[PDB]
Amino acid sequence: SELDQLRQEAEQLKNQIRDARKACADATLSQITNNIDPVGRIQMRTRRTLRGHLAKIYAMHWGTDSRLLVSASQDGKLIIWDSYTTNKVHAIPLRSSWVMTCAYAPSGNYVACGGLDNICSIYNLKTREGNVRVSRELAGHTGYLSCCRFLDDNQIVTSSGDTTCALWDIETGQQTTTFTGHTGDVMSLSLAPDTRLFVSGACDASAKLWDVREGMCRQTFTGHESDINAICFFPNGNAFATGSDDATCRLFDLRADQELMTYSHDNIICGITSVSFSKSGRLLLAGYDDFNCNVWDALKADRAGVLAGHDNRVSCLGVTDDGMAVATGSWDSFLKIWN
Amino acid sequence: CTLSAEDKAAVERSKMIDRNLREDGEKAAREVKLLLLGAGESGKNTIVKQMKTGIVETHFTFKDLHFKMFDVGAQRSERKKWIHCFEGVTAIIFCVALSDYDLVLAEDEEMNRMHASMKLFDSICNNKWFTDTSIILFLNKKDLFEEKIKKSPLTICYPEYAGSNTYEEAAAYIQCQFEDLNKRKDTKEIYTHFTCSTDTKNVQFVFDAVTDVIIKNNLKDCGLF
Amino acid sequence: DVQLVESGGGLVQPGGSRKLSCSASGFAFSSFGMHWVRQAPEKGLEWVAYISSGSGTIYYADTVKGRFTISRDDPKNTLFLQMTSLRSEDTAMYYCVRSIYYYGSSPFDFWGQGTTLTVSSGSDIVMTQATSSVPVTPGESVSISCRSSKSLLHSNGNTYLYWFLQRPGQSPQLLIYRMSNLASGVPDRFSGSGSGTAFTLTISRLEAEDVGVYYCMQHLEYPLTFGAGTKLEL
Amino acid sequence: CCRIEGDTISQVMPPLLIVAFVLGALGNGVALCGFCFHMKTWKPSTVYLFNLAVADFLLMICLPFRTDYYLRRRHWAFGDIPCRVGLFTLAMNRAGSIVFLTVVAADRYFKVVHPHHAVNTISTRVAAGIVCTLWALVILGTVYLLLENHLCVQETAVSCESFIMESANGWHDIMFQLEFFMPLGIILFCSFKIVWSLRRRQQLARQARMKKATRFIMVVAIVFITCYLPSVSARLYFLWTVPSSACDPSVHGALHITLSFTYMNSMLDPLVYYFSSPSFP
Amino acid sequence: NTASIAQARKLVEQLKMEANIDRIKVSKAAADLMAYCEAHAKEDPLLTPVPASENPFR
Repeated sequence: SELDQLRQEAEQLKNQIRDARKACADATLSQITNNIDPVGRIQMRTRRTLRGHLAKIYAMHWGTDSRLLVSASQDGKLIIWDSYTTNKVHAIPLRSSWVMTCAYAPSGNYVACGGLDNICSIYNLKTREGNVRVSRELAGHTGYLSCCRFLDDNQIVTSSGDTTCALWDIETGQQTTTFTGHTGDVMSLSLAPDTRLFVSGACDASAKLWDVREGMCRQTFTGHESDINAICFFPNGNAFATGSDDATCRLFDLRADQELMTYSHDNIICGITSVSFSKSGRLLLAGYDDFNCNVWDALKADRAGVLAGHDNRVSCLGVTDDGMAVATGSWDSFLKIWN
Repeated sequence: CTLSAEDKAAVERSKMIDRNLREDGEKAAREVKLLLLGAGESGKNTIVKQMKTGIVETHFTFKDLHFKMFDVGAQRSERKKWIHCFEGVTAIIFCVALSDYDLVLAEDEEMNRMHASMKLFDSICNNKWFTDTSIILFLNKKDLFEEKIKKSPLTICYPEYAGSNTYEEAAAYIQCQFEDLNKRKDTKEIYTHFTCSTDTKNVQFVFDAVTDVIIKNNLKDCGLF
Repeated sequence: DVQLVESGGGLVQPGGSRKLSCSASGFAFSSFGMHWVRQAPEKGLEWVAYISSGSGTIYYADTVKGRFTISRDDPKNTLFLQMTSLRSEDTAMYYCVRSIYYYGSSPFDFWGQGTTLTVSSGSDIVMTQATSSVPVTPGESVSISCRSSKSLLHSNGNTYLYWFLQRPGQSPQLLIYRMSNLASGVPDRFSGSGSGTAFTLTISRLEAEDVGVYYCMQHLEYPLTFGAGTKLEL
Repeated sequence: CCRIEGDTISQVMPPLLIVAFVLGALGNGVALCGFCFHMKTWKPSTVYLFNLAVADFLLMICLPFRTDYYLRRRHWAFGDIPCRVGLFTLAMNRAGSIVFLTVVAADRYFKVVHPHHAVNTISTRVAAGIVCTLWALVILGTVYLLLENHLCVQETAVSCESFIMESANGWHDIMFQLEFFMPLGIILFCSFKIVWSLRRRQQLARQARMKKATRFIMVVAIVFITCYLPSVSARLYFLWTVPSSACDPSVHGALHITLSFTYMNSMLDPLVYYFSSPSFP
Repeated sequence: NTASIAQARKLVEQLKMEANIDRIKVSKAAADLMAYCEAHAKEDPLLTPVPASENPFR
């Protein structure tokens, strides 16, 4: 039987990978980091409260100008916020109200969203007509589209619930690159700062590092015990952190190809919806199901602070590109800005 | 106050956007959200044409009441990752064929379509997001089941069934077996209706169940539930 | 395409009443605030009236306030300027101007072709252009300077300075909308700069396509005041 | 102007008023704190319940002065204008309590018997307009008490009283009878329709929660009747026998006792409207 | 059921390329992340709060 021989070879390869990871690990991040000063207590106050959504807010994204926001809720409305003045720049009515992701273009020209309609809809913000119209609708996913991220005005990577990540060409609307290999539904997505690689967290308790220009998985990261719902690169692009339903955040390194540190507490038992990093990467912000965001010392696994003030589950997180503020969205139809 | 002309005009635009958002929310608050569920293509389509590829939107108005019925068919993924989106629906319309008690699902060996429907109903009814959400269970294809129960007994489906091979007793037994999967009888209600291929009063049953759910909701507001 | 067509102009006896219409097509007329800007035969842009989106805010120039009436009907995309008691100084070519206001918006971006109406026979921000007409060689850089009595820099960091170019026999178009921001469809050879009350507009590699009268307008506070107009010749 | 020396009255009015004041003050203060603070979104039903609690609390406010009046063997030592203000606030908060019980009952009637009505979808701003208009009508109908002199001097004993005044205070008697009987009819019809419709629904009535809801729908009407019927009945008995019952000690004492039951109703309102709801935080 | 052989070959090829990856020591990666955190610590407004004059959300 060739199938049993190939299963034995796959088991041998997995054991070789595990042995190479074990032999390459000598001193953990705790053992080197325990000799530096902690960050103390990180206290943040709600500076703005963005009201106007009427259903559970499922996603958000910050602008690269660190002032403009976009948020998605089950109203069927994509509201673009001026976070400095608490002003609604745009309100985009959606064809499908079951939106679970939204992205904002780095140029600021476009907004994507997607959800249970299996379609990433690109919206042209800066039109000659003065309204926000659909640029195009990207179809081809057979499952719910769980995350989308703009590379530029013409390239976008969309995570989806068909156990498949996909890279699209917005000029043609065609499936440029298909990323396959995940067993469970892919729930999160995060682009590298140079947009050369990206990581995806799925429901197979695994994270995979893909290359955009070759379209095939480089490394696979395991260690979680439940469905990964959040993922985010470290700011230099050489590491990333995940968040799953087992109330643990794990930090993984691309070069070491290992898990470095678990950010978990005994008093936290609920799942993690959103994971975001600060500008320096020293603080890891994670949104949980117990209605608040916990700031973690990303180098020391210490609870640096708690961002409490949401009446329902914190579903989405976002730190501005200048690191000035963190914005938490939640199921109680509110967005809050913190400093 | 300490605002420019463009700042004041942007604030005015934001207030107009807030006004349109409030009107849209008030329009959507009077609509009835229904989640349509069932094990495969069993009776969803006949029910849909009786009132009227990701999620399917079905819009119909009955007695000056607009209904939003969502079909999550062909969403072949983990249900728990998107079933919390329908936490605030008015009721769940669960469609079950009565004639597939002896048919096989053909996806798994020795798998019954009826038992797959029981397992899906057990997962949906006792879900954490549907603790207080009522279920309008529809038992599809009663005439086909009635004419085929003479040829094939129900004991091949339920080994512990010892009643007569009649339509009424076995149909009541199937309804009781589906209602026994509700472990939250103190906080939710299951409405069961038997529907034929061409049955006209299906909408009225949905309207009555939705009206009971709406009465249960209004009473909370009055602080009397 | 975005188009604004004016109508209703003509010869009017003094003290008469005429109504101007501005039919809008090719854009969402309801979401745009709308301005009336007239230009006398002496070649000077003058702001007249403004109506916001939803008709919630209406402003008038001090010379037409209580005597002109601006209104819009969003169902049919028409802007109205009901004028009563017309005197000889109202003889001007009235432009219907399109302007939207949000963060990063470009107001005064589209101007209509204008309708010509003929009448027979203190605290404002003064906008100053030192040069009224200068000759320029094509292919060479030119600078148009503008000054303001009040500082146009606001507390929010925006300097509300607008640059308009009006070619001969054409409606004015927007080039720079907040003292540095290049407009849509205008070449990158137009650049604006300045600080406080001193302003400049640089046109590197000038062509015959740039020949016209250049106006500086402030949008810090109503009424909106234009410059005298710097004309480029040769 | 009479001299009805009371001793049985001053032994039982101070205790009833003290208990009513303390219990109603705590209950309505806690209910108002819950309505104002710990609820994030208001609905028209919450607006009506809140205004009912406001009327009950405003009635609790001026009980201590009535109690101090009663301990001093019915001697009012506060002046004319304060007597007008006290009588006006007692009457206005009684009328407001009755009007908002009626509005709560009519709300529940439209919430249960016509669930799909446009009345149920009104904004909370329209609810605020309605409750402000009802407060305006109540204030207009009760404002007379501010225009008269209610102090009667009797051998240097001042008594600030309204019902015991004479054979008829004017329309006051008509307004006192109707302000119970019209809301009585409205509440009875609404409650009976609500219970009837709820019991008609076979599947909904099976729950213990629906049984408790129906029980409290009945209990609120029971409390309203048992607290507002004694005073109305005593007033009718006094009016019907006005020549024989003029300055009658037994009738006067019975009437003074039976007006305390309206304050008891305002005291019990938080127990049956706020502390009884499983959904009010 | 012969189509599973191609899936198994693809899986073992992915595992074979994933095994042949040069890995630096976890101490070196930990020191790199620590150095990146220390180099940008002053320019982190969330970690090191800026004064209210420099805070756009004041």
